[PDB]
Amino acid sequence: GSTAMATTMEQEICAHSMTFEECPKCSALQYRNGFYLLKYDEEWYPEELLTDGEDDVFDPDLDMEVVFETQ
Ligand SMILES: [Zn+2]
Repeated sequence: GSTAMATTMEQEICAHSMTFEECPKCSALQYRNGFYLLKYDEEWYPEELLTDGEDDVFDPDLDMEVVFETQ
């Protein structure tokens, strides 16, 4: 958090000691669109959200920290 930044961008790294676009909730914002279909992959209907019980637990199928090309 504000280590050696000042140039312009100050979100290149989320407060999670890592890239912002490399986080979940970060990608949950809907910054992806490989297939511009409002989605990419999934197989788990909406429900018990991320502790938000908002009703939407989109299964991160074919889209993880490795399952993004393999299986
Ligand atoms: Zn983040």
